[PDB]
Amino acid sequence: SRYSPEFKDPLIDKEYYRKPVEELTEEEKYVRELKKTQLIKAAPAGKTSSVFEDPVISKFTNMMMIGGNKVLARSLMIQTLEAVKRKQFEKYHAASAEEQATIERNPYTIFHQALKNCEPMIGLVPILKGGRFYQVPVPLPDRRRRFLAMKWMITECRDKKHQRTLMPEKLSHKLLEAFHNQGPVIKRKHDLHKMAEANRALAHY
Amino acid sequence: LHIPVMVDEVVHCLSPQKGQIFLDMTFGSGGHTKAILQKESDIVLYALDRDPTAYALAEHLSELYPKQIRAMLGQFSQAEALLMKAGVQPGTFDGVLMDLGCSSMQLDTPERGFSLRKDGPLDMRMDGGRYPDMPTAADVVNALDQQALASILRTYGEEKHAKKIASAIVQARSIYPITRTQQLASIVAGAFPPSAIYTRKDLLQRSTHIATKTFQALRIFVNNELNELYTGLKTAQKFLRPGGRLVALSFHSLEDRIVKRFLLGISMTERFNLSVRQQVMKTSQLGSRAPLMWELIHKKVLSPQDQDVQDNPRGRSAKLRAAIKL
Ligand SMILES: Nc1ncnc2c1ncn2[C@@H]1O[C@H](CSCC[C@H](N)C(=O)O)[C@@H](O)[C@H]1O
Repeated sequence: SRYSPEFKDPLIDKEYYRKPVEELTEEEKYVRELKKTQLIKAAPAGKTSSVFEDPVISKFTNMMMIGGNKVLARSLMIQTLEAVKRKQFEKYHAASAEEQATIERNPYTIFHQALKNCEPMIGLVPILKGGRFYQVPVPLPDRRRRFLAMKWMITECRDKKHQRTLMPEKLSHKLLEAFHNQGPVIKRKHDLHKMAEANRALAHY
Repeated sequence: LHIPVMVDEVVHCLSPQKGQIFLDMTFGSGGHTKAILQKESDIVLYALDRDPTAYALAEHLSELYPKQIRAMLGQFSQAEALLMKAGVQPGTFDGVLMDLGCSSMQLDTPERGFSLRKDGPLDMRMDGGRYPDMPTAADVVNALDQQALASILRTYGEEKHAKKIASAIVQARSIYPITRTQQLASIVAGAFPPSAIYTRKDLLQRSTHIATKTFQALRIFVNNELNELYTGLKTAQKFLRPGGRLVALSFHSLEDRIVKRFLLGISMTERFNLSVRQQVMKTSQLGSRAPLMWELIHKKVLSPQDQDVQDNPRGRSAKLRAAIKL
């Protein structure tokens, strides 16, 4: 890294700075006087203080990026969010006053809940025993569960089964499926859990 | 003459009876196949062999019984397809007699190249030119490196001196091509002092040439008898009727293990000759078998009568493993 270990990561949070002094604790008062003597890394081009900043969608965009083409990756993302919103406005206008209350039209709420429905609680590890391989179940950390939900969704949309369908239509269709606990990605979660149940007797390895 | 090995046991074991259809995956000379068509005149039988000369014998012998014997040609792996063309995919074969090894005719005829004692082309190939591109033992020895050829001898020949007997072959081939049986035998002997030529002994305690383990090793790598034996047994099981008696004959340990580990479900990747002590040590580490698909008619391997061994020393090591499908 071109940053010496002395450089600290920047904290981009407007609220963190406007917080009054009186509310601060003696520990939080020390952290603030300390950072005034520390070197701070330049803020990356990715994240800003904008009110529309979403770290989860920004991460999903990077996991879709091919060969540093962020413009294309982000274009696909915003086209998916627009396709999700238009599909829900079409379902909303076609519904009755009672069903309309249950129809979600916010694509960020759908995107977040769609991924949370795909996160696998437990996973498997390929372990070797006596020249023979047997998988072992293990709890998954929070980072790993969130990463696997985004990798399974992107992998499913890149599958060759989809013929000539553009990515914003594929991803929007899969997100709305997972939002309703349906789809291939939800099945992958269920299969991983079901396999991790058939190997419970192998938890001692 | 070569009497069919353990013919009395194999006949009693399969108890051929009217209304039963049987298969024979190794017709060869046909001594066993004919002993089975004698007890039951109403029997139905199917034959198979890898040797076209053996398949011609069956065709010539088909005259004796027009339909009771049906001759087929091909390897164990190709047997299912050949029999699938007939359409007997379920098969419901009452018994499959999978005799193993080299035919008496194959190794009594010097031209076939199986006998080190005689002088024939170094073929050592059960195939009789049905596939003229199939490598012969001469090709195997002239091409493979010391490490590669040593493995053939070590794994298939049970030969301690695999590096010593393989280096001699590598040096000899460079000087001249290895194309005759005696030429190879002399090369293998030349790896050891001259007295070594007959130091080794068989279980019969009769002196054997010091290259009897290289002729067996190549014989099994040229004809891939071991890998073809696993598919051959598997195919028999699929084509074997429930309640049908299988009978194999293993003349050496490597084939005997596969038959034992197949009729008992034991994994083929387990360690050989495991003692009770080692079995305890193996499982103690993990602490931190599937239902059998066979019912062994005779629990322990049968063997030829000692008197019969002297009459037919070639079959001394015949280990008969009988089982009934489950
Ligand atoms: N993979 C294979 N598929 C088919 N036949 C094979 C084979 N490996 C060996 N054989 C043949 O099976 C026979 C075994 S030795 C001869 C036994 C025979 N019952 C007899 O009449 O003596 C030989 O003819 C050999 O060429």
